[PDB]
Amino acid sequence: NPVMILNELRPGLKYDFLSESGESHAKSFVMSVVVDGQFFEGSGRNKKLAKARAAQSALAAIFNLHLDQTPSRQPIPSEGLQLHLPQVLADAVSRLVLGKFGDLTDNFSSPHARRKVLAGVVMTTGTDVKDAKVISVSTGTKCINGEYMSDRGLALNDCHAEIISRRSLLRFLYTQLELYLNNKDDQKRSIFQKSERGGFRLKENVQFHLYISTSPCGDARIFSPHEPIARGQLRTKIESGQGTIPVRSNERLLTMSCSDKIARWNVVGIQGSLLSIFVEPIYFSSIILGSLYHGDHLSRAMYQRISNIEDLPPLYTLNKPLLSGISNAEARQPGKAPNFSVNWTVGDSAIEVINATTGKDELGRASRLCKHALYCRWMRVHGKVPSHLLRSKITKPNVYHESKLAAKEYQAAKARLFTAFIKAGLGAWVEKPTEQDQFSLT
Amino acid sequence: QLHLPQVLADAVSRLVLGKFGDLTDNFSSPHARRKVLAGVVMTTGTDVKDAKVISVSTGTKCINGEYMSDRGLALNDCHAEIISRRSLLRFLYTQLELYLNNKDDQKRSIFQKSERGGFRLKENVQFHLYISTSPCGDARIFSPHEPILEEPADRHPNRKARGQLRTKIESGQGTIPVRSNASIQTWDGVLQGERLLTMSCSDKIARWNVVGIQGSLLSIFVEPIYFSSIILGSLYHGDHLSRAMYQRISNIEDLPPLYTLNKPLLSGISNAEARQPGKAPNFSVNWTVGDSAIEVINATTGKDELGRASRLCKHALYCRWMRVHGKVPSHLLRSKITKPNVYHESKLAAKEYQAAKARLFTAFIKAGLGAWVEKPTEQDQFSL
RNA sequence: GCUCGCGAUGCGGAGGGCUCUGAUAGCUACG
Ligand SMILES: O=P(O)(O)O[C@H]1[C@H](OP(=O)(O)O)[C@@H](OP(=O)(O)O)[C@H](OP(=O)(O)O)[C@@H](OP(=O)(O)O)[C@H]1OP(=O)(O)O
Ligand SMILES: O=P(O)(O)O[C@H]1[C@H](OP(=O)(O)O)[C@@H](OP(=O)(O)O)[C@H](OP(=O)(O)O)[C@@H](OP(=O)(O)O)[C@H]1OP(=O)(O)O
Ligand SMILES: [Mg+2]
Ligand SMILES: [Zn+2]
Ligand SMILES: [Zn+2]
Repeated sequence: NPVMILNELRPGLKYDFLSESGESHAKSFVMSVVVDGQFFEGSGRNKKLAKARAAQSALAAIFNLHLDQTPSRQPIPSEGLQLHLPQVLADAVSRLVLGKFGDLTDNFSSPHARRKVLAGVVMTTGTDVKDAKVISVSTGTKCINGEYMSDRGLALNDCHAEIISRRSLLRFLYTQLELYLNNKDDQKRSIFQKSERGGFRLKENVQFHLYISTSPCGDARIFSPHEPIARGQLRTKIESGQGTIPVRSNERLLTMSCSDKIARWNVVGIQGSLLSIFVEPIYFSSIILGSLYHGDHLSRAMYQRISNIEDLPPLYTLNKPLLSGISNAEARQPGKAPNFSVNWTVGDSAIEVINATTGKDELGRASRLCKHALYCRWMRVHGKVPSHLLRSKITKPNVYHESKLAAKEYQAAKARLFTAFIKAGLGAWVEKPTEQDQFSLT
Repeated sequence: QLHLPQVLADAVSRLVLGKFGDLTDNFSSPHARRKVLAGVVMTTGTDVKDAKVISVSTGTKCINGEYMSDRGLALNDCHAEIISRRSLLRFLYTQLELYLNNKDDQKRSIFQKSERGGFRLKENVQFHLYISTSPCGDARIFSPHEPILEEPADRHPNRKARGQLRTKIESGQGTIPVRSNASIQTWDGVLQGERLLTMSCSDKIARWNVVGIQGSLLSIFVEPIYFSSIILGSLYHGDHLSRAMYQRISNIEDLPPLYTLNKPLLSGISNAEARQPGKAPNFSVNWTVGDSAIEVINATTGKDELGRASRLCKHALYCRWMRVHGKVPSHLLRSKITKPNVYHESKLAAKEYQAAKARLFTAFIKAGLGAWVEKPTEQDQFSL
């Protein structure tokens, strides 16, 4: 009992009413108090719970961190307890992504603030709390309906929020690249550097953390949250929808589940193939779950299930980031999922709104985040790049797939990841129709 | 005592009611507080002496999707008639073990060896189902009110919507038809917030009228069992009930032998039950003959107030299935198909029941009545 | 006999907010 333990420890300590959003199948409250001179916070869909979590927050931070059920504890990464406590890092990133979402959604009064899933990327450069900035923000829980896949890179295949956040992260990564390889006055203030091995690398101590308001679909969610206490298969998403099915073993096309995709990023990096031709691989340092966190299942699904992996290409590893949930977890909303996806990256004017079921925008235009637009920015970068900084002999490219193919080493990493999955008995990844990349900027 | 069917109905009504009172110390315990009551009653002879209450249950709710057990430990559906059947299953297992103890005890079982394999019921034993009301979906949705003679019967028997399969839906009112033919559920979807679909009680009883009431696991031992009559405490509409129970799928064909489309007696009672004023309780009570006390389960969690699993969850039933499996002569089995000892797979071992269920789903689909909606599979992937 | 669209009056499981009662338990204050 949070309220009871705190008001038995401390004197009579009443509070006041702060926030009131929605009603019925959607409502939200937030409470704050001052205990021993503090300003703690608590969020919940009814008043008694908002304050109760504010109480457990105040207690854990002030006297000693709360002792809870064990599966709700976070596993520290292979390296890094530097970002203060891991749980405090989670609270920080979560509040940051919520705050920027509030900014983009005219402070939650916009109709797009109704979201079933919220995702975000956060960049940090220094252990001090000030040195932290929200890179991108996104929403979405649906996928392109197979009937509307546009082949020439004009449709978004996957608008689950965490996917959209990674794609905005790439949109930010290219911009930092042009910052470095633009007017060289931008080279001092940049996240990039020429690599100590030939090519491009990130500056030391600049990290990225991933936030999802919930556990990613697929393997990291397949568990009973009210019975914490051997299968890790790959799963594919269901037609234009939330929820995943496992793959058969060794008729419409499937998109891989979000747990599977997060694994892939934990092996071959978040930058993808084209970016690999230029930058050294980049790995998320932490994963923050708004809700539905179970340390065991999350760890299984993110990297542990493919610990049978070997033959790590030069500069690749099985990335084992920090896993953690947030202190004040979100709660389940029964009901249908929106048909839209919201994306925003740092430096952007406004949010962008895509219809998740068509992958083209609310008006019918392709996205600032689809294959075609990303290729054009990649071509911009290939133009003004010194011809010797490239990592493979990517000679002036003509087609999206082939340019992707020039990332021989990235592709080696993909090969060994698929090997790890089949050798583990978890099934065979579902590769997209290859023709979905057979276009140029023509 | 040869009787008009109306006396049979009033009798079973009386019986289930009195048993409920006895368990609730004359309806005075707070566990008497119920909106709906169901019961099973067994007969062995036409005389009133030859009638015994097999089980008693109450309830009007189903589980929150956040609380589904990946280890067979939570009850999905506590509508009363669902729960009463599960109590029947517990008595069924007990009677198997009563036969398999020794031949002085096997004389007093309701089972006997079948001349076709496994066990069969002794002749002159039949089961009757009592619901104090109409079962949700097709038998109820169109007129959930006591009809008055002024208003005869259904003025629109041919609307598309008559006879459709329907689901209960998490945090939603009503029983919904199955749209776009169907949309299978997922585990990580329902966790996200996809509302959990559960087939309606009208549908489930239809299903029991084709594949029998024993489920698949029990089919591995027993021949199929059918309710001989269905008795309604209130809200009885003969045309809708008969449509809902069997007639909507009287197109069913090529069923395994000893499977059939069962058309039980349908009847309401002389003095209908009356509405229970109050909030609907969120809890369900269960009892089988031979039980010490009632069990009280929170329907929205499907576990008991302390958090314990039910003597009725998938897991407890699997355990009773294994106990009987041990004592069964490996040649007395009705299916010799072997399966690893996990709940889902074991059920697959019931090839003939599965065939029947396939014919049931096909009958509904070819009738335009929709496609059955199953739960996410991850809830049957458990062992002991 | 029905289907579909738009209305209209109703019928029939979630969330929230405020009051009433009893009880359990932790705390004070007073005589
Ligand atoms: O964010 P996503 O939608 O998951 O995008 C990825 C990405 O495609 P794009 O880069 O064109 O957006 C992958 O390419 P890389 O990032 O590795 O360069 C691609 O995999 P391949 O290019 O290796 O084919 C994969 O598609 P799939 O894994 O199904 O082939 C595809 O995800 P979707 O196809 O699910 O959109
Ligand atoms: O109607 P209920 O009392 O809820 O239980 C039934 C029963 O499941 P269990 O008896 O295994 O608990 C059916 O299984 P059988 O008796 O036929 O073996 C099962 O159907 P399947 O096992 O054929 O999948 C059905 O589940 P479903 O409705 O998904 O087909 C399930 O009912 P609920 O899922 O509604 O709880
Ligand atoms: Mg099923
Ligand atoms: Zn997803
Ligand atoms: Zn029902």
